[PDB]
Amino acid sequence: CNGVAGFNCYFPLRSYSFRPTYGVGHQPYRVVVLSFELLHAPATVCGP
Amino acid sequence: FKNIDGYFKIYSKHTPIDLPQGFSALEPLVDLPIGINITRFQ
Repeated sequence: CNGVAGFNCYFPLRSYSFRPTYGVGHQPYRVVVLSFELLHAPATVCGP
Repeated sequence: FKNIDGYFKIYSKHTPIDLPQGFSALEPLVDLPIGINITRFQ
């Protein structure tokens, strides 16, 4: 594709274009993921 | 300087005065949970 768009040359990005007029199951969701590690270690982080 | 059980231990002492005479104990200063392997220093 020599670095130009065309047939079978699609940019692997797509936009969202969020608007307040969409349906309930369409607005973006802010997501976080917390991962722990249950092993034998100095155990730096501990709860209250 | 000591390194045991995944902890680095540093004891320290200061005095204003070849090594002198007398007795003076060293008080604990810092403990650190680093957990590395130590073989040489500089």
